[PDB]
Amino acid sequence: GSLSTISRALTPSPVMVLENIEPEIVYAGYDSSKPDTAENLLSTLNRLAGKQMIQVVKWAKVLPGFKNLPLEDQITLIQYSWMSLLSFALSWRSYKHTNSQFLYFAPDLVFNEEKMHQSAMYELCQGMHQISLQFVRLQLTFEEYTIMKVLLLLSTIPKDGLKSQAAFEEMRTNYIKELRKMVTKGQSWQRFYQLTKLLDSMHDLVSDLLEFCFYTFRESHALKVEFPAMLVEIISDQLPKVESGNVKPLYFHRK
Ligand SMILES: O=C1COc2ccc(/C(Cc3ccccc3)=N/n3cnnc3S)cc2N1
Ligand SMILES: O=C1COc2ccc(C3=Nn4cnnc4S[C@H]3c3ccccc3)cc2N1
Ligand SMILES: [K+]
Repeated sequence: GSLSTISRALTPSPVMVLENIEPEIVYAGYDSSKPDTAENLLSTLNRLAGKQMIQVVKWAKVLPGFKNLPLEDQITLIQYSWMSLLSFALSWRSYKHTNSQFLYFAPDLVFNEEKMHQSAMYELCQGMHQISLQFVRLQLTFEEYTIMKVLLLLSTIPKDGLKSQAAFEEMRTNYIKELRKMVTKGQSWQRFYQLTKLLDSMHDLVSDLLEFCFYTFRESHALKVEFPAMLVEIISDQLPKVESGNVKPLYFHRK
């Protein structure tokens, strides 16, 4: 049941709320009895991504501030950041559970180098792994991770803007302020800078991952790669928007 009377009386901070609303563990439903072909591994990754995206929507709904954005913008933001959010969480799990030795997609799906090759994504996996290694270098904290994940949700917008741009900017700025406050709680700027540089670098990796995903999607029949309905909707809609130059990454330390 609800314990809202106690929860409200505890007056949780936004960071406490972020910890509270973190999605629980999602299993890939990996079947180790089936061949580790690219078609099977990518289909499994896509199934996992679809399941994670269901949880992303649930999470976003209870994210402080997100309710202030119109429905169209809520959808746009979830759609435009899907790969970023999942990739960032992937590096987090990899860091937390394996000290960034492996790619921890799920408890039942942990990639070593062999799986990276088998998935047809070796080089892109290595790019992902670089983020995981940055988490070790920085000793990223969970608090930092949770705020950064919100910033990723708020990192990619239409070139011509959102329906309610000012409301979006207010929310994004509020989370930037949360990050600043968190890093400060003699190298505060340095930390803020490193974390925000890392956020910027997510755009570099994610745009590659999306191009690859779009290619796989276009070739999905030939490659025998399955996509769940959630991803079909996301990808089919975003694909021409990205390709026409209408998707705008937001950067801290670039134009
Ligand atoms: O990480 C990376 C680096 O860049 C790539 C470029 C092309 C392919 C593929 C493989 C691939 C296999 C299955 C799904 C998606 C890509 N190209 N391709 C095209 N037709 N057969 C093959 S194989 C795979 C990668 N992986
Ligand atoms: O068919 C395809 C090929 O293009 C993709 C690219 C990235 C992912 C991902 N799927 N995914 C599933 N669970 N978390 C994630 S994040 C991300 C990803 C990021 C780095 C390496 C591998 C996959 C999935 C696909 N599906
Ligand atoms: K900028």
